[PDB]
Amino acid sequence: TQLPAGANLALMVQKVGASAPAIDYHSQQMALPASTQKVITALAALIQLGPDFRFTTTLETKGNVENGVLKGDLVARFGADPTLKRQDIRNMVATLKKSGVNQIDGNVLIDTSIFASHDKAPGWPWNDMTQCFSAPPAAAIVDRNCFSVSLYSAPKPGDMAFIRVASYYPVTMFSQVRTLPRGSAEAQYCELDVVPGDLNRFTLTGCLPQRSEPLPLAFAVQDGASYAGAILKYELKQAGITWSGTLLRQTQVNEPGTVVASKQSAPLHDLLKIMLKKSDNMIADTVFRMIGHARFNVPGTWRAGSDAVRQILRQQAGVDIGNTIIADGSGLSRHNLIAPATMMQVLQYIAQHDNELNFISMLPLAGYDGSLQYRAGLHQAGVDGKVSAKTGSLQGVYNLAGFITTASGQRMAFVQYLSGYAVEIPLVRFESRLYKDIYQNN
Ligand SMILES: *C(=O)[C@@H](NC(=O)COc1ccccc1)[C@@H]1N[C@@H](C(=O)O)C(C)(C)S1
Repeated sequence: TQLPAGANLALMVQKVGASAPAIDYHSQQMALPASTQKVITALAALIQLGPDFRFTTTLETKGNVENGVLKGDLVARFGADPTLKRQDIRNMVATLKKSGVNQIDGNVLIDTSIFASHDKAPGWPWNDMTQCFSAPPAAAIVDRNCFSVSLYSAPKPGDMAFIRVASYYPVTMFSQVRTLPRGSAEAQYCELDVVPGDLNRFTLTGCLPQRSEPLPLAFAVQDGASYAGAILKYELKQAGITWSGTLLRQTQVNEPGTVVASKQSAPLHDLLKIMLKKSDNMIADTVFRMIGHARFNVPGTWRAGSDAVRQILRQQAGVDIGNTIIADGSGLSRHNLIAPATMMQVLQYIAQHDNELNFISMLPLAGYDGSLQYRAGLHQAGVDGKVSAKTGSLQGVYNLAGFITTASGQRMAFVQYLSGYAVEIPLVRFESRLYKDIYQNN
């Protein structure tokens, strides 16, 4: 340990297929897994949904089309596809038009019944909810439910800073930001804040020091259904389709209408690969609630996802996670809690079934891709191209979970759970020593 005063390490290193570990340091102690949770999410997803699962979104008609008039409702059934884009909506609407519908004598329903309850997992800090990495992974996603904004200081200090936003983003921005004389010391404790409101309103408050250039800001959409509905409304109007009713949310499970247009995501194995390479929280969390929906045939919720993942691990993978707490798929939640010894059983299962799962090729390869392209510790250990592992990074948490091929060619699984990390290169020195050790001595 080259580690800062008071950091907490739980570490286990074990040959693939071996029954005893080579390194065992507090391996039974529960810890915050952060994004290494995604290893569990990917395995349960492959087992439950399979590599060829695709998310799907449809436009459905309920009623007869007479003389180009739908006598009934248009239903836009969202399916938690994390990769759905504005263009996909525009294309599905183009297809609707081409099918013969010019007018809807009825309502436009934004159907999110695939999921229920909150779009935010237990244990997610409230303060990060407006940041894109923590965007609520709702059933209705368009362009990752993230949008950007430019904040301009006013030429006269004391005047309102002003917001520029692209006109297509259906959000409502208000500025209550005071522009400060670019020296004086309201600047020290006057915060610049974002305050979300209902229906995708955002108010910027506080102070902004004079700047020559505008401040770029990216925010998370809080109400995906409303956002997706406004985009749909816009695309309908552009395509010349009129309607007499209003846009309504449909949350209760219901029989599908006639599918007039659809979009399916890339295959799940492809999505899980992005997820593990890049640590994509939104893919992990839409997958997570999908798992529960598919296993129990109920609208997907965080609790059903948690129950399902535990059941899948125990029953299909032979891993009893015991008192482990699984709160989400991404590892964002501070309620996730698992011991290296438990994550080790998952890793051993994966290595044993890797020819079936094609799992290890999806993990970041040190020195090549994803989160490990340049991890100084690993590069300096001389283990580039020898480590395939998932990172887990949160405020003062630096985890790694995966596989290393050692100097003798032995594959070893490892779990490094390092937290309570706080500062007044210790990591880099720690990692370069440890992985050089593991590689060289095994
Ligand atoms: C998994 O650990 C995820 N981490 C987060 O969502 C939040 O990450 C941080 C928050 C505060 C301070 C430091 C990190 C995913 N892994 C991250 C990573 O850096 O790879 C991420 C930001 C891409 S999200």
